[PDB]
Formats: sequence, structure tokens, C-alpha cells
Amino acid sequence: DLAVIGFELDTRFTNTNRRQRGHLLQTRALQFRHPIPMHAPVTLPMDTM
Amino acid sequence: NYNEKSQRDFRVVTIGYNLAASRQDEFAERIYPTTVI
Repeated sequence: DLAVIGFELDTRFTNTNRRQRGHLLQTRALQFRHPIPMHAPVTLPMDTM
Repeated sequence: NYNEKSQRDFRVVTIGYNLAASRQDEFAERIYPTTVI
């Protein structure tokens, strides 16, 4: 029974028309907020006079 | 408001994202040199 019985082709469409979209590609943005704290003081006392 | 310390009017800095990559990477280019057809 030595014979070729079937085949498969590595065929693709030429997308002159937008038949397929493929993968999507979109823009995103993230926000990070960093408020600045105030720290405890250090003091140098002086005589007012 | 005895203490008026900035809470919302922060500096906004935009991080860049656009890139102009060079066709296939230098790794692929050294292996598969590009010929313009």
C-alpha cells in the first residue's frame, strides 16, 4: 500500500484586505505618588541678647 | 488651616517609553545579516 495519501500546505493569506487583526497593541500608564514627610527638628539654642 | 502643607499639587514627572529599535537585534543581525530586497 506504499502511497502518499494526504498533504498539508504552509499557506497563508495575503492581508491586502484587513481580514485578520493579529495581536493588539495599546498604551497604558501607571502613577506612583510619593509625598514628602517632615522630620523632627534639631535645635541650637542661643541667648537672645 | 493653621498648617497648609502641599498634599495634591505634586510635581509630575513623565518617564519616557518610545524606542527606535534597529530592525532585528544585533544578536540576530550578526547571525542573519540583513539584505535589503
